[PDB]
Amino acid sequence: NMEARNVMSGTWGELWLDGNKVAEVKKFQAKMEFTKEDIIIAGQMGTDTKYMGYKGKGSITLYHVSSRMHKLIGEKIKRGSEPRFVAISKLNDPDSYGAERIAVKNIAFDDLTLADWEVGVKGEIEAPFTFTEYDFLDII
Amino acid sequence: NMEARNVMSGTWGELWLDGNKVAEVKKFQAKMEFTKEDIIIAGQMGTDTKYMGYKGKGSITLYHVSSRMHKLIGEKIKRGSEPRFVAISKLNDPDSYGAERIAVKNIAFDDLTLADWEVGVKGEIEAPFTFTEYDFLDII
Amino acid sequence: NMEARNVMSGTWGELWLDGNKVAEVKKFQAKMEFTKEDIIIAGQMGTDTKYMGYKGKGSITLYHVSSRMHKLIGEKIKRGSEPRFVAISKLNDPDSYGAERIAVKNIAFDDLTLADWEVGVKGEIEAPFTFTEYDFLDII
Amino acid sequence: AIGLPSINISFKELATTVKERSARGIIAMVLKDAKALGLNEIHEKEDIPVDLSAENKEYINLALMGNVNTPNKLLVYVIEGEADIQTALDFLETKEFNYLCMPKAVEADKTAIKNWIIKLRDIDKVKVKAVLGKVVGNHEGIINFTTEDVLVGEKKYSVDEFTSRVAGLIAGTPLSQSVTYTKLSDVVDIPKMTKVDAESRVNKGELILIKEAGAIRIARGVNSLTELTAEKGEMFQKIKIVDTLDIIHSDIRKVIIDDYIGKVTNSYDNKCLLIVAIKSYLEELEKSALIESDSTVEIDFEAQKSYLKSKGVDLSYMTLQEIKEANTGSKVFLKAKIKVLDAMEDIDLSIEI
Amino acid sequence: STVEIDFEAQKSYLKSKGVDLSYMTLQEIKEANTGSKVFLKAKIKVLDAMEDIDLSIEI
Amino acid sequence: IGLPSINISFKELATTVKERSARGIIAMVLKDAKALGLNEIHEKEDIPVDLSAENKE
Amino acid sequence: QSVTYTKLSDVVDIPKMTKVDAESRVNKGELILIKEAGAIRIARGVNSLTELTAEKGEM
Amino acid sequence: MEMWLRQAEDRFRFPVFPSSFSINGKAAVNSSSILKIGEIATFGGVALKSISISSFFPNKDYTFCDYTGFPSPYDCVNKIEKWMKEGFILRFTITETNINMEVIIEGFSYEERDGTRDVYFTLDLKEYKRIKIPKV
Amino acid sequence: MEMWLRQAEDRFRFPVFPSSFSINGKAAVNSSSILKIGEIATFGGVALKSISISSFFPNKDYTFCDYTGFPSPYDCVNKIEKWMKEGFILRFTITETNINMEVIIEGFSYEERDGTRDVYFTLDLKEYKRIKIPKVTP
Repeated sequence: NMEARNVMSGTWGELWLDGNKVAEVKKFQAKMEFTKEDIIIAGQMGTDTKYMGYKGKGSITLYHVSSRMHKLIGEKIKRGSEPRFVAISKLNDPDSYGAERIAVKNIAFDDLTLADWEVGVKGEIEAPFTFTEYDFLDII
Repeated sequence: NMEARNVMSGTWGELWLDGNKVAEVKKFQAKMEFTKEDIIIAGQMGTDTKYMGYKGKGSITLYHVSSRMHKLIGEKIKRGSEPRFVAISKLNDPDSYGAERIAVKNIAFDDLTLADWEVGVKGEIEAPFTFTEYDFLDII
Repeated sequence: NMEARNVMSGTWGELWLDGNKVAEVKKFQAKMEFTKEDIIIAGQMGTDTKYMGYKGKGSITLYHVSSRMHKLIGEKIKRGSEPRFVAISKLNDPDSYGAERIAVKNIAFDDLTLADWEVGVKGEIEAPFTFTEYDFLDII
Repeated sequence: AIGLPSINISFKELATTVKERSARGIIAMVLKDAKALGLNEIHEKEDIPVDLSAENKEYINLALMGNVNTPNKLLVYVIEGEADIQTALDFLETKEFNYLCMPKAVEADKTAIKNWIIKLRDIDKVKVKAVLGKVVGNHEGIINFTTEDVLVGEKKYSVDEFTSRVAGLIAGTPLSQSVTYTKLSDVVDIPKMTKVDAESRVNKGELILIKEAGAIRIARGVNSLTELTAEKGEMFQKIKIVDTLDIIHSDIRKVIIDDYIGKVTNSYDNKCLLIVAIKSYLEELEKSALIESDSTVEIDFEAQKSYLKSKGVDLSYMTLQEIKEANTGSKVFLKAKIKVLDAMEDIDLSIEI
Repeated sequence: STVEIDFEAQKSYLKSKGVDLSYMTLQEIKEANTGSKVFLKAKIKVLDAMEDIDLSIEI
Repeated sequence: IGLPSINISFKELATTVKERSARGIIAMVLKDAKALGLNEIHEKEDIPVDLSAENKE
Repeated sequence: QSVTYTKLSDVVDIPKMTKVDAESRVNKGELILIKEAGAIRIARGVNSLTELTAEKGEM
Repeated sequence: MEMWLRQAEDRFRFPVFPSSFSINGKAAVNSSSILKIGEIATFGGVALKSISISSFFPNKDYTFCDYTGFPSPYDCVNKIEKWMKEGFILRFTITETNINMEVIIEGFSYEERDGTRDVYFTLDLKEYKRIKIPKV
Repeated sequence: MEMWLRQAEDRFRFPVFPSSFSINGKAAVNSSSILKIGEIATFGGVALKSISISSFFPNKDYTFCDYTGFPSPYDCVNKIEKWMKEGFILRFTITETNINMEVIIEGFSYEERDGTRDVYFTLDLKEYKRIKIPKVTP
């Protein structure tokens, strides 16, 4: 059976980035994509597939209250190292069955925003990334 | 002769995925697409076609109340095996002529969503797939 | 802990272009984009990335009150020289923690607008650019 | 105890054939000995019990040989000479197997085995078979092997002694083939018989060895059944057809018992789930050359109508959809259509000029 | 499933107590005082698991 | 109520009879020594065994 | 679920019984052990009630 | 349709049927030029057919496989490589067509290119004709 | 899997496994002809295999590296260049496959093409065979 109260509300999400709580988070995405190859056989009308590999993609959106991302990246990209990060997301709605905690590991960001403002508009930051592996801490 | 009452409402649909009832389903699609080749003959103005093959496509949409897709997939993709699934969809409107029950077989999912939440928004999951064959159990 | 008052409002931004204050500024953007290369290894399912380089992009928007851009560029482009510019942006919301001041250096503009008017519409100017490096003067 | 590093070498025989994985290929043999006195499961040659007579060892070795695959397993029940065959039969009723053979059997023993097979197959609905020498069984469950002398190597085997080899032969061939014209490399020569003799024996429902096309092989793969009715057509005279039917029966029974009996409530949706599972198994059989390409599984409408009428429900007021989805109380009715393939055994040539 | 006041039992009890049941409306009988007794009735339905299967195959 | 019954039967293919109709009732008046009075015939197989062969035809 | 046809892995052997005897015992209202499908399992999940009235019923 | 390569009683059946197959045939034509009339030509003989196959050997039991029970990918590779090494005369047949002839292996290339451990291959075959030496 | 190039006891293991690898094999078929019959063919022996490898030598420790402790890119370049120059006989192996044979290096090219100081390379190897020497009869 399903109750309307059991649908998870996104207001009850939390995010940890590099071990520090991010109180100004707005949304969080993380998704694994699978690569397929089409199989076609002479004399058969149907078409089938086989899995080739997988890749990870996601993004983060924050309210602009401080220079968190510049401190996080700093000069690491400029100097030529390869910074990687770990993020932890939690979704714990009191009316749902339970919690859901996932660790997203080996994160590489796509860009860095220095300034983005306009008169009469409140500021926000968007930050896409890619990753390679994940772990489930709490399941529901 | 047709009546307005005979149009099937989508609120009366039901879905079974790998033998388990899914009470949080939102919509279900399944379609077969045919491939054609154009035939052109010198000296004639008209253009004709012949069939070449077919392919299956579809998708599912769910309310986010639990981690059903992760438990269904598990480590099967990561470990390199090739998992396949069976889905059964039923549409039984009391005001229609009868029921319509289809079995969709050899399903391969396209991606896996780990986290997708935003403050002030209720959660949903979307899961596209491809399949190879189908059976009809009840015809209206 | 986060407060609603700590979100920076864009009405409090300021811009200096080649050492002269620009009072008619409407919005300012500046972003660094990183280039990635996919790494695929035979016998492993996962796909990884490595950084290759970076590039800078941005734009400015102004109210049309004078011919600032034409005087700034002049004949430098026509005569075949390569002009470059320095821009400094400040964001200082009284309700926030502090100020954020960035210097954007080695700016090359993308185009020049000579006339763009329409009856019953107030005029605006848009100026995209690219840059190579930046410095941080005040960190919030 | 931890010792010095070493190399351990063991030697084994190279067999080209590979053991068959299916539930078929399990052969049950009954041999009377005064020493072992028990049941043993023989998976290979190295685990044959010691202190068993060399004669019974030769019978076991004959059974272990297969046609294209080796037998999956062997069940040997050792019985005292004074002990009755009925005790062995009663013990064997519980176990599962494909074929039964008894290298040493008197006419009374043969008729007891025949009656047991008939009773088990027809009354108790258990699919088992036996290979016997010079027994007129007139039943699909009895294989009648009538060849008096078989000379292999340097010794002569009687009609009853070679039934172990015959049972291994039948259990070693795949179901896509048929045992007809299978040749035995071990056999050296056999008593001479004319062509009309062999034809007359085959018409009587006997499995015989013949010399044809420069080799020694079996004539045709038929069982003991000779008289045909409307219910049992000519297709029930073939070993391959009956074997395929028994495989289908056993597999569907296994699926039903494992996944549905007593674990699932009796509603229409669960009936649909069961139908899907059975159709999946039938398609698995279709991909192999065992059955034809188009098969169907459905709800049995007439049976449900009869059950509802017997219970006393008024069927006139309800509609067909309501008849289909009515509650039946722990009972399910289904129907299916299949067509079973046969191996090619004759050629008809129409030659033009 | 349904749950409902048992009208027949209450009517029989009132008759047994000797009250004059004539010239009484149905609502009057339904809401009549019945001492310390309560009469109710209900209806439910329960299912059973699969235990017998018939599969007829045509060859 | 006995043991759980799981029986799988094999039989030959049977002919398909023609479909029924929701309208059309026929009344026939016959003369035979036995099987008197009204009779109801829904399916072709069900004819009284007492009747003569000509009446059955 | 129901306990019909649930197999006991720990049990290794039971005394011999025929199909007719087991069927008669189940008809008399007994819960027994049986050998079936290569294991030992409960034949049926019935209790000892054998006399049925108009209101009691088979359920 | 099925694809077989057989050496006497030793037979091998390909587990995944390819996406396409094509047979190539040619004939030789001899040309001469004659004064004031131009070019002329005559028949000169037919050449040997050739056929190329591309597919892969699967590392697991797929749904689209032709049958079940085939060997490991490198077992197939080793068997075909031995056949090419010794120069055996083989018989190649595609069922439901007119392709049934004796051949010899000219080339064999194999590779791995993803995370599945499947082995993709390309096989080149050439028609074989024996020469008849007359006697008296 | 792993990739190794070994000269006697001097072993080298590639830090980054390539994106793909392929073995090329051929057999020599002699062509002739017969009057009024057309073309005929005969078997002329097997040829030596060949393989080509493409990857890069990392200038830093990556998450996708096979192991830690490998040398600098130009040390690897110098080693392979010396082996190619002197014409050494080497053993080439890819684990979990059937590739294990003696080779000789035919070509080696390397380049730099971005800001990471990684060195991309292409290596061409050819199989090597030995002939038995005759022995005087007793």
